[PDB]
Amino acid sequence: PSKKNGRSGPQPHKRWVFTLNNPSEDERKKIRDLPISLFDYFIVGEEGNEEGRTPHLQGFANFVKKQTFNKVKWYLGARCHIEKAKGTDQQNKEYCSKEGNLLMECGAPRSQGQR
Repeated sequence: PSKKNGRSGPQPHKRWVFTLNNPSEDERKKIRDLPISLFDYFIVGEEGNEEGRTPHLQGFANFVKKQTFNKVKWYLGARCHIEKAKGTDQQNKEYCSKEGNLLMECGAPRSQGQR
């Protein structure tokens, strides 16, 4: 299996989020047991405040380096849906905490800069 990568259309970034429905103890443990040094910022939150329904995983991780969607799947796995994050450090940190339940708290408050 050979694949070609470059800078066409979508490009790699230092910010990627992950979301999976009805997360298992194994999957949640894997991501929660991930290398903190690998991501300057790591924030995971659990969302499950509805009886009769299963829990859901929702968190954000800032890649210390530049990685692509397909590549990032090497850690976040294909099982869990990943997407590009947007906003400031508080926007991402608060967004994950919006669930009211924290699954993992590590890394530093990575914010954007441009002005």
